Amino acid sequence: DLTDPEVPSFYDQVHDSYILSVSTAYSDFEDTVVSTVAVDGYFYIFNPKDIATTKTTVSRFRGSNLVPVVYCPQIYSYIYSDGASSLRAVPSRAAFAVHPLVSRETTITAIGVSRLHPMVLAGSADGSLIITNAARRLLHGIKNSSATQKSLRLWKWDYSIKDDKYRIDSSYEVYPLTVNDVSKAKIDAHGINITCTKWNETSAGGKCYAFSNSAGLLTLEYLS
DNA sequence: GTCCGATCAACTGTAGTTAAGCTGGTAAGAGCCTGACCGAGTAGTGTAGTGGGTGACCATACGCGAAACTCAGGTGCTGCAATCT
Repeated sequence: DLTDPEVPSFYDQVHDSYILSVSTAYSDFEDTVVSTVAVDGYFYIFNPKDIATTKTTVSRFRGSNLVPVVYCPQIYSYIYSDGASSLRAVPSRAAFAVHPLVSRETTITAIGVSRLHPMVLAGSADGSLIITNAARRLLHGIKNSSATQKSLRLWKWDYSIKDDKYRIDSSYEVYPLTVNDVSKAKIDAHGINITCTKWNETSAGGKCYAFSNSAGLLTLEYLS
């Protein structure tokens, strides 16, 4: 309680080890459920009214030391990296309904989403930044999912061990949804991994986004 | 250590005891070589035990391949509805 910070309202065990990310799935029609992932790999959704009577599991991942999880409030779905190399959506009231959104050759390290639109931004540690419409997956039929949903690479960082440049590539690439795909882990230059990515969420700024690599090359674009 | 000089016998003048080998027929020393009898010497042997290394058989390990099982791709009609007519 930010007004009474001396003692917590509750202190209950929910994971075996380090809890990496916690996220709130707010709604005008359902309880404020909370999701959590940890180095033990479990993804749990629960209601803070009573954890013990409500705790539910979405998945167990391989133990991974950075797992981005965010809430897409336009479609009431959590958006998460599987700790390896796929982006997936899970509705807060149907945990079994896991839909994979995109596959990448290197781990998804940062994810961003906004309160005004369903556009999800995901950055992989290969320096690739991808955009995809999560609502097109969530609000439509299962049958033609392998062809009706696609993604676009907005930018790619690259680096040369001998030339020492950072080499931002503006060229757009379309990646279709490989549903049955393998997890992958291609190692890449230390500075070119994407450390954060977020859209501005005001109406005036709503087409603007910001992203960063780990060397320091913060980058912003207005999508017009 | 040495000094005097008495004194058994050293080294000095002639008067009287010792072999060697002849005639032999002979038994006496000093002896030789084969043989036998036990003690000791040369030395490989007779049980008996400690250690080691060889051989067989196993299972444990990874790594590549083989088939298993799960979960979701893909085929094709037609119940039902909508575009063109």
